[PDB]
Amino acid sequence: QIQLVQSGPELKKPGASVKISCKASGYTFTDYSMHWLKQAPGKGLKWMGWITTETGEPTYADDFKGRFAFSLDTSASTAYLQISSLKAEDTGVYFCARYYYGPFYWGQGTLVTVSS
Amino acid sequence: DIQMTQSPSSLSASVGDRVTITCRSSGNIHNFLTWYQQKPGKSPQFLVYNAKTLADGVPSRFSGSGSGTQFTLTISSLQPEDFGIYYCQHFWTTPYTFGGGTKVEIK
Amino acid sequence: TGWYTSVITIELSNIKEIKCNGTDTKVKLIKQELDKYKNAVTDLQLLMQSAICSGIAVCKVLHLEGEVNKIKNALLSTNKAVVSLSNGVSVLTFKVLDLKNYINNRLLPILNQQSCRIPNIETVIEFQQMNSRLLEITREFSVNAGVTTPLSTYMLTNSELLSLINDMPITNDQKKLMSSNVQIVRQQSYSIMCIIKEEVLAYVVQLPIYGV
Repeated sequence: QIQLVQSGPELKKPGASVKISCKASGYTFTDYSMHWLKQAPGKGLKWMGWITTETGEPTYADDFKGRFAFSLDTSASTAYLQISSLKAEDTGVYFCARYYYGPFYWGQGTLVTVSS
Repeated sequence: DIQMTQSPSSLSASVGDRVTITCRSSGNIHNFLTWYQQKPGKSPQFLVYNAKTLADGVPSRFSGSGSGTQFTLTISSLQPEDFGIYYCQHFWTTPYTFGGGTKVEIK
Repeated sequence: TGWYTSVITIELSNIKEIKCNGTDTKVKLIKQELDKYKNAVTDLQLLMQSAICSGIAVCKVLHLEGEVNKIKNALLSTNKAVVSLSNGVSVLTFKVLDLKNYINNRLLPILNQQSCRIPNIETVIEFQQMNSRLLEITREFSVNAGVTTPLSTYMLTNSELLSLINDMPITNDQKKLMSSNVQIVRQQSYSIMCIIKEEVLAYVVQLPIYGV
């Protein structure tokens, strides 16, 4: 009965910002950290990093540094993803995930569309 | 970084076939593998806990076997309700990397 | 001459305060036990925030993101399985007490998922006897500030101490010296509290290796 509810699609411009929220209801939010998983357009899946929902210190993969920052508000049980200094392949689908007994438990899809 | 690959990137089986999907790894992962079944336009649900344990709510037709640097996912008998893109992802250590993705088609 | 750091885990659930308004004594007994259990969990969490250097090194390996879920994956159907750490160190892993299984399955459905009505005093005493070990583990950890010696019965019983002797990387003649001297291999053992993360309480037990 663990549920991870995410935001909806957004349509932005190169240089704008996108604010994606991920609300985790069904467990004590402090225990499990939040993992973010970017899907490339048509390609496989990428793993950026995790944000610890107890302390708040994020860690990123070597490919996802410079423009991506994780944040959360532990009182509201939500996880935030802000993308700044946008470009034209940041497009795709973004997931928030937590550890199950082994593999991940995935949220829904918040498609990000970059126009011109 | 342990990098994973899948040999049958494009698989097209019939309605009663027994197929095998395999992965390799640049490094050694001790029986730490899971398989995701991403439907087209939805979220990927896992099927296997560790490389030899089907997940709860997953049909027993799905089964995996292997350890070290060679794994395999086996479908006992395909059914029309199961079609999508399959990814195998190690969780031994960070960063986690997924496979190339096997698009199980229908013959 | 050498230690052998095992990992002992307990499945600890987290239950919010039950909004039951019950005047029955059996409901109040279970509520008192649950308030003692939640206070034990809270006090255990409050603790975390030389012969122990070999057990602290495993406490910090479990501090990494992606090491406690692998320990859960291995025990997912076995009470005693061997796992691999990030350093390649093989550490025996043991699951002694399943308090999450009892609380989520037997207590919560008839207390908080619906209006409270408990029909049995047997489950009140049965909960009191299994939750009792958790309260004792907290009492030896809070007094001793996380490091307990000599190794007690509550941490590791005699039945589950001979299991981590026949499963050790030693000869069959060194498992004869330690299986016949259980009361001496308990005064030379330790117990280090490691973490309460992802609904799992884990502590490390350092049984000695007698190579001479």
